[PDB]
This record gives sequence, structure tokens and C-alpha cells, in this order.
Amino acid sequence: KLKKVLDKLRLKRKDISEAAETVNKVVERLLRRMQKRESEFKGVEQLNTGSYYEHVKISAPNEFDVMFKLEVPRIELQEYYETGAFYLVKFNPLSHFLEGEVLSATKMLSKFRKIIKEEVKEIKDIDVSVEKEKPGSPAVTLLIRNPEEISVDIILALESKGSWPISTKEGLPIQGWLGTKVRTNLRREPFYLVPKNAKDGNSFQGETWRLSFSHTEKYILNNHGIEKTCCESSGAKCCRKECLKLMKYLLEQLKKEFQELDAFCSYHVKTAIFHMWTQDPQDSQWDPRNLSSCFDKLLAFFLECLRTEKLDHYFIPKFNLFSQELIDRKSKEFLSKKIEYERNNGFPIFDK
Amino acid sequence: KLKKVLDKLRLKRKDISEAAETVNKVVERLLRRMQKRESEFKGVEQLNTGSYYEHVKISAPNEFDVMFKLEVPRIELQEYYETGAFYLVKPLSHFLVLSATKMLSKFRKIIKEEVKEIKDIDVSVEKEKPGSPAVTLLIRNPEEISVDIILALESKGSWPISTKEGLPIQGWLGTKVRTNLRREPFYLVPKNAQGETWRLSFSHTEKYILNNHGIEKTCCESSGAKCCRKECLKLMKYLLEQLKKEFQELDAFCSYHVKTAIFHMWTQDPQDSQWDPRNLSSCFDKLLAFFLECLRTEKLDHYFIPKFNLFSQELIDRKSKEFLSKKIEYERNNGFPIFDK
DNA sequence: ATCTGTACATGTACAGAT
DNA sequence: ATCTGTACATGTACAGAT
DNA sequence: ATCTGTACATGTACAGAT
DNA sequence: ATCTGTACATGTACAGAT
Ligand SMILES: Nc1nc2c(ncn2[C@@H]2O[C@H](COP(=O)(O)O[C@@H]3[C@H](O)[C@@H](COP(=O)(O)OP(=O)(O)OP(=O)(O)O)O[C@H]3n3cnc4c(=O)[nH]c(N)nc43)[C@@H](O)[C@H]2O)c(=O)[nH]1
Ligand SMILES: Nc1nc2c(ncn2[C@@H]2O[C@H](COP(=O)(O)O[C@@H]3[C@H](O)[C@@H](COP(=O)(O)OP(=O)(O)OP(=O)(O)O)O[C@H]3n3cnc4c(=O)[nH]c(N)nc43)[C@@H](O)[C@H]2O)c(=O)[nH]1
Ligand SMILES: [Mn+2]
Ligand SMILES: [Mn+2]
Ligand SMILES: [Mn+2]
Ligand SMILES: [Mn+2]
Ligand SMILES: [Zn+2]
Ligand SMILES: [Zn+2]
Repeated sequence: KLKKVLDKLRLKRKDISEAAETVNKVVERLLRRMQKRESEFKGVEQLNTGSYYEHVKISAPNEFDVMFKLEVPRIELQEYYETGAFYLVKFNPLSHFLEGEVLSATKMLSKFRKIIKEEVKEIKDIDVSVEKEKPGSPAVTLLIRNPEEISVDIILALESKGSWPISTKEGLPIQGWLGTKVRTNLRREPFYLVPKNAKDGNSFQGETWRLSFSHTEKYILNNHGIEKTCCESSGAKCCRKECLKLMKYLLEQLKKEFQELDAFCSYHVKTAIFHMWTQDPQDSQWDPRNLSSCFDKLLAFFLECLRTEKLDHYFIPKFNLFSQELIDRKSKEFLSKKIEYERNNGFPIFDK
Repeated sequence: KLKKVLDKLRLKRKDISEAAETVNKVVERLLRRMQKRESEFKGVEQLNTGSYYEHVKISAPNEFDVMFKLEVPRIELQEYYETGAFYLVKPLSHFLVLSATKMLSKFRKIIKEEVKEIKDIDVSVEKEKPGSPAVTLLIRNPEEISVDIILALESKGSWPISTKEGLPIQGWLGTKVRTNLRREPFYLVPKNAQGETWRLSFSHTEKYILNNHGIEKTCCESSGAKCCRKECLKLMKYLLEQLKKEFQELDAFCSYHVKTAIFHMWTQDPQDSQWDPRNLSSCFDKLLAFFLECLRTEKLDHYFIPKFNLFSQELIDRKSKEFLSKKIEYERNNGFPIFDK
């Protein structure tokens, strides 16, 4: 039943190679342009992120996420009104994006965007354009057409190599699951800042950046067991990723049908399951034979998050992704009724 | 019982700090002399190895092992008579085939000279034992402390073909750990087999394993469950040391035999729950049983180099092995009287 | 003549295909 | 059960630069 | 290139609780 | 007797500064 759904959701090697070969050409070309004729983004490095590179992309290989990360030493952060996740950056190639020592996200994103657009114009063996800028998005989104519509988000990121900001001190609670050595090593990796980029008429709007832990999330997805052999060729398979896929599909299906659910996103699902993985750390609590129970307990957990208006960021405990300020109580109650319905009627929306 | 023995074997924080502070002074000084003064070993780097740094040193902090590793360009290895572990190898121009003995001699000469210039510590250089890669230092606070300074070539290429089927950790530590470990460099120490032969060393890998030894990532961490893997190693090591001090029939045996055996046992019994502290006795007993089988069948393969049998007739006499078997069997069946000495 | 940033060479895990 | 494409990590060769 | 500062893992020592 | 919490000690990886 749920196994037959996962069969449908499974990507096909044919579609994967056709998608990947075209995506790599465009990314490769954009990346080379960044390290050229004294461009402000010379030295920028590529880091593949998101569902496709975590092997939890469902249905089709039609959306890819790439981080163009730039190392910036000597930066100091100021936390933006105790939000936990938003910061001003302060201190040179990047001199054109400054204003009284404060690095403007929107100025930097604009030039980044301008360059990409120019480079996309010079591609004439692929049908590829740049999507209209959505406010509140750090991404420059490319729309490719070959066998299929394919989205690529190119995400500008500042890379800092110092210790993670204090707001994350109590985050990443993997001690009982992946352990203290994994946590210490992960926290020795750099942290990343992407441009917030909203037009919410607030102070420091265009100079605000948001933390990103996509690199850490990637490691976790691909190293997700308490046993080192979880899902390896001499280990036992778990159903952790399969649950993620199923929850992701439920949300996508609902989202494409109801615009009441615009505020919700797959990152909500990803964050919830990270908490569940912490709560149930044993690989045996994610046995393939117990896919139904496992999926069901995930749904149950997500409903509790919705009811209590509380789903803390996994890395930044005080940043509540389900705050009244972010998502209306009505939106949450709408999604609760929709989830509850599917759960109690055999998930009819899986058959669409 | 066995818990009371481990109490005795436990090092003391006081002795640890007193030993370490003196060892570090001498190593620090020797290391600087290798670079800061223009010698053929400029660029050599320090890597601490062995029981003390694996936290399986027993009784006293009186023996320390340090690798002075030197990165070298693309060398090519020729396997020395299919032994698996020994190879001829191809600034260092003075030691030309790169001669282990010639290189070790200069290394040794330098160290000896530097030790002469130390006048706040009582420290000398032990007489060279042939077939030893080490320059051994003898220190005295009031207490005797040995330090082996081990010259190593560091090579960054793929590990030699003789190791392809070694490190069988797939069902224990897993395929990702194995692949990553095998991406680290490998090392060659001048252990002669003759004077131009080097021996492979995986002390760096053994160190990672000792400190990352569970199937669960949390084994022995503050939010994990403690196992008795290291405690078994300690106990087996003590049994051998105690026997070795009493019988010179056992001169050919060493702690590396014990370490290799337990590596195989850890592979054979990968589950952390098969090494529960509550089952220390069973665990120790099954280790003894395994070691006796190695002795009976004259077979204890190197963990990294499967075809190199450390218990070959060529290395240890059948009589030595039969002697050790009777001695182990006796202790096992009489409540380990030798633990009370 | 030497040095180097870029591209390729080699290996393997994951997961889909047979 | 075996086989195969993609991604990703680490090493090294080399045309263009110094 | 070398050195120091920071953070945290792995030990040990011991008291109060179980 | 064992376990748990705190203190005290050493080791070790890596970033930023010199
Ligand atoms: N791909 C995708 N796009 C979505 C989803 N829901 C909405 N969108 C599109 O995002 C734009 C508006 O931004 P948003 O803040 O509402 O959406 C972001 C982000 O786009 C989304 C997750 O996308 P992703 O990074 O590609 O996800 P992943 O690769 O893990 O899975 P998959 O792509 O298979 O779904 O979540 C939102 N978001 C909020 N906070 C975060 C955060 O910290 N990190 C990330 N990565 N995303 C965050 C509009 O174009 C809208 O259509 C959605 O589910 N998927
Ligand atoms: N410390 C120590 N020394 C020993 C032991 N048995 C003999 N010796 C002394 O070593 C001289 C050389 O003879 P050998 O080649 O038989 O001895 C080596 C090596 O010395 C010994 C293990 O010593 P280690 O490396 O310090 O061990 P670790 O630090 O892990 O444990 P601990 O110090 O707590 O015991 O084993 C022998 N050996 C043989 N092959 C290897 C190998 O591949 N690697 C290593 N590391 N050792 C190997 C003798 O003259 C004698 O004085 C002994 O048990 N311990
Ligand atoms: Mn995505
Ligand atoms: Mn995206
Ligand atoms: Mn030793
Ligand atoms: Mn030694
Ligand atoms: Zn798994
Ligand atoms: Zn353990």
C-alpha cells in the first residue's frame, strides 16, 4: 500500500541522467563565469544541497538546489531583534555592497542575479531562462525545458569558518542519536548565511541575512542511523527516508490542490522528522516492516506541532517556524483537518 | 573480581600528568631539531600512537609511542618476497632504493646529539635493537619511562594491494568508515626483515578504531552506553605482560598479538550488546578462547594484511605457542592466580 | 626552467535496473 | 541476487603563467 | 610556515544517591 | 556494591593571527 506509493514516487535512472546532464552543464558554466574578469564572486565554490542530493526527491528529478558559497573572513554578526536566525553582517572585492561597514544582502544578491542573467543569455543549446524574482527568496531560479520542466535554485551564501552563533548552542540535539563526536565535528564545519530578501517594509530589510545548515542536513540525511551500518550493504535497511518521502508527498499533493496551504513547505516536514528521529533514535524504531506505524507517528507528531502552534527550527531552538507571526492559526487548523481526513480514510490523495 | 584487577591496572591522574609533562618537553625539543636545524627530516610531523593515546595503557604511564612522519613524493613499492607487509621503496638523496638502515641511522644520530644537550631531565638513548624501527629514550623522574620515536614515511596514494581484503570492518564500523579510513595516507617504518626493507604501519588507523569502536555511534560517549571492549583488551594485555615477566619462553610474544586478536573478535562480535559491562567475564573468556584457537592452529592474520600470519612457524616456534597455550589454559581454569601477583 | 589553478584519474556508496 | 549511472572525495598531470 | 586559543572528547577522583 | 554528577587533567582538530 504505502510500498506501492513509494514505487510511484521513485525516480527513474533515465530521467535522472537526462535531468542531471543538462543541470550540470548550466551550473558548471555559471560557476566558471563567477571566477572571471575581476568579478566580486571570484573564489565562490559549489555545494549541492536539498532533496535530490539527499536522495529524498520524489516523483520526478525536476527541482535542484545548489549553493554558491563564498568565504568571507573577519566578519562580525549582530542578531536581528533576538529572532535567532536573522543577522546583520559587518566588516576588498565586496566593497561595492557595503554601507557604513554593513554588508547589504539585496545589493549583493542583485549583482549576483545580474551576472547569472547575463550568462544565461549566452546559452543557445539549451532552453533555459531566469524566473522572475520572488520576494523573500534567497535564490536565483532557473527554468529549463528538455524532456520536462526543471527548476534550479542557485543560492548565494556567505561562508564563515568561525564557531556557530550562540543561538545554535542548544540546537542540533543529536547526542543520543548520532552522538557527541558527530555533533562536535559537524559544529567544526563552517556555517552559511543566505540573503533574507523580503519587502516587508521593516528596518534593515535589505541588509538582513538568514542562517543555512543545508550542508549539515545533507550529512544527516546520508548518515542517519544510530548504527554506522544503517542502510549500508552489510547493514540493515531502515524506513527513515521512506517516511520523509511519504510526508513530503502528502504535503505536495495537498499544496497543489489547496492554496490555503501556501505558507507551508517541505522544510516544515523535514524539521518535524528531524525531531522525530531525535525522539526515536534506535534504528529498530524505524524497521521497514513498521512503515505504517512510523509514518503514522510522524503524522501524529506533525499534528501536535500544528495544534500547539510550535515547530522549533532543529538548529535554532528559539525560532518557531509555526509562530502566529509566520503562519495564521486558520492555515494550521485547515492543514490539521486535511491531514486528519487523509489519515482516517486510507489516504485517498495518494491515488491522484 | 576482574573489576578489582582493572582498578589496579587503572592509571592515576597524578602519574599521568607528571609523565606526560616530561615526555612532551623531550618530544617537543626533538621535533623542533628535525626542522628548525637544516636536516633531511625538515617537514616531519608528530603523530602520537599506541596504548597511552588509545587509552588502553595499563599499570603505569611508563611507555609512550610517537611517530615522526615524513611526507614523500610518488614513491613506488616492490613487495619483498610476497610477505605482504615488507617492501623496498623508490633532500633524501644521501640515503640511496631508499635504505631504511641509512635513513634510520641519521635520524638516530640526530636524536642522540640532541639528547646530549638536555640538562634538566635525566634521559638517555637505549642501545639499538636490530629489527626495531624505533629510537627508544629512557627517562627517569624517580620513575622509568620509555619513549619510542618511530620514523615513518607517509605516502598519500592508494594502500598497497596486499591490504585490499584487509580491515574487514564492513559489518561492524561499516563501508563508509572503511572507505574513509582507506583515503587516509599509509605509513612505512624501517623495521628491517634486509637493511633496505620497510614495514607497513597502520597505527593511525588502529588509533581511530580504538576511539571509534562501536557499531552504535554513541558507544562509550556521555549520552551512550559504556561497553567493555577496552577493558577486555586491558585484561588480555595484563595476562600476557604478567606471563612474559615470569617466563622467558614467551619472549617472541607481544601486546600487538593481543591487539590483533581482539580486532578480529570485535569484527566477529560486532554488536555493542555483545560487549555489555555486565558480561565482562564471558567477554574476557571468549577472547581467551579465541586466542587459544589462534595458537592451536598457528594462525593469527594481521588485521590489515590478511596473508601475513603473525603466528607462522617462521616467526614463532610451535613450542613457544604450545607453552603459552598451557599457561593460558592453567590461569583460565584456576581463577587467574597470576592477577594477584 | 619552475610553478599552478584547472581538469581529469581513481575509487566507492547509494539506489535504481535487471 | 547482480549490475550500472550519478555523486562526491582525494590524488595527480599539465598547458599556460611566472 | 609556525604558534596560540578555543572547544570538546576521553580519562580519573571522589561524594552523595540509589 | 553500583551509579550519577562534578571537578580536574590530558589530548587533539582547526581557525585566525603573526
Ligand atoms: N521546492 C520547493 N519549493 C517550495 C516548497 N514550498 C514552497 N516552495 C517555493 O518556495 C518559494 C517561496 O519560499 P519559501 O520560504 O516558502 O520556500 C522555502 C523553500 O523553497 C522550501 C523548500 O525548498 P527546497 O529547499 O528545494 O527543499 P528540499 O530540497 O529540502 O525539498 P524539495 O525541493 O523536494 O521540496 O521551504 C521553504 N523554506 C523555509 N525555510 C527554509 C529553510 O530554512 N531552508 C529551506 N531549504 N527551505 C526553507 C516559492 O517559489 C514557493 O513556490 C516546497 O515544498 N518545495
Ligand atoms: N611496549 C612494549 N614493548 C614490547 C612488548 N613486547 C616486546 N616489547 C619490546 O619491543 C622490542 C621489539 O620487539 P617486537 O618487535 O616483538 O615488539 C613490537 C612492539 O614493541 C610491541 C608492541 O609495543 P607498542 O607498539 O608500544 O604497543 P602498544 O602501545 O599498542 O601497547 P603497550 O605498549 O601498552 O604494550 O609489539 C611488537 N610488534 C610486532 N609487530 C608490531 C606492529 O606491527 N606494531 C607494533 N606497534 N608493535 C608490533 C622487544 O625487544 C621488547 O623490548 C610489548 O608488549 N609492549
Ligand atoms: Mn529542492
Ligand atoms: Mn529549492
Ligand atoms: Mn606502547
Ligand atoms: Mn613502544
Ligand atoms: Zn537507514
Ligand atoms: Zn564502547
